[PDB]
Amino acid sequence: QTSPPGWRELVPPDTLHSLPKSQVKRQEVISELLVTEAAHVRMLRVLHDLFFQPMAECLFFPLEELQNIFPSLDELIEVHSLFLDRLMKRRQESGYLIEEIGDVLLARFDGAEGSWFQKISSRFCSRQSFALEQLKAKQRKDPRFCAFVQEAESRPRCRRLQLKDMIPTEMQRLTKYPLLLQSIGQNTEEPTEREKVELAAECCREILHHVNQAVRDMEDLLRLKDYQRRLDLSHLRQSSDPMLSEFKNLDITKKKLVHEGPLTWRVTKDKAVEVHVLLLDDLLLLLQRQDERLLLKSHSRTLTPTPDGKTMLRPVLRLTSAMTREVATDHKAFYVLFTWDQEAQIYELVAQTVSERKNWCALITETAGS
Repeated sequence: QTSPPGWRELVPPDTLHSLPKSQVKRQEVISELLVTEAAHVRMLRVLHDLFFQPMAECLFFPLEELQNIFPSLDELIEVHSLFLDRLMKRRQESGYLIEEIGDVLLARFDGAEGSWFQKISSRFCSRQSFALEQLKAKQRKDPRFCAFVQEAESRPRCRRLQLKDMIPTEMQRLTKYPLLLQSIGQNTEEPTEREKVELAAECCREILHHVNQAVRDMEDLLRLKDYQRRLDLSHLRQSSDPMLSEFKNLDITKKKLVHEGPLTWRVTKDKAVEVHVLLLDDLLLLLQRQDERLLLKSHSRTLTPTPDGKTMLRPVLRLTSAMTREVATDHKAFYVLFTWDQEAQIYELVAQTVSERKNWCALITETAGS
């Protein structure tokens, strides 16, 4: 009733049957734009009003964490909400059919206004996994919270909407914009009006592009905070080994994550160690899962346990000096050779397939020599 009527529902029948096919298609897609945006704002309003802002009062989450689950949603609303008021104005101004939409599209998606929409949008969409993982966990562990969400969901304003389905929506909408603008354009007739829209259609294409990378950017930055938190550096601390003096004091959250994978580390003929490996921008970490913790151990290359003397293999490795080779003896495995001023030692890693060693080798060579 309140959600705006479409177009195809109020256009008078004599107007409809008199227009070019291109033009009814154009009118329809404008209407879809207008309606879906009006549906989008409404939704974001529900998320703020029924979920975010009550949780902030009930403190299920430290506000820091909360604000990180609904990143400046307060402003996401405004950005979308005002863009709609503009759409709504044009429809208002022009009854029957709307010619000219381009200038609205640019007022939201261009230059400065374009950047601001991007920035707010980026904030929200990028923490999407986190918000989901965090919400799902709490709701599955704290029954006060689940009662909270169900009560929230039973509300009249929350009809047709679900908490778990609302969060990814913003990502999806950015995916629709370039589909809809492109479409309006293909069917715009009047020369100069169309060129606007095509370029509105380009801003969105860039925005989607940007925000998609922004996402792999968080999905990765957090993935490291999470290894930083799980890390145990007590072996590196208690080491007199000089190749490990820099790492005492080790903070991988600032660095770039290039690649990661489970591999098997053959430290001897007779000793293999399951490891989770991080190829950072300049380091190669050999992490051993031990319970909830991630562990950095030097291992002896002397297959006798354990009189001693020789230098041990090391879990953290500077890439500067690296070289990779196929392990002849076992097609699935590979050597990484390091060379420092004192010595040269080699590290044997086994992978799950011929195709996945090839991948590590190329990455290590590509990352190292860079």
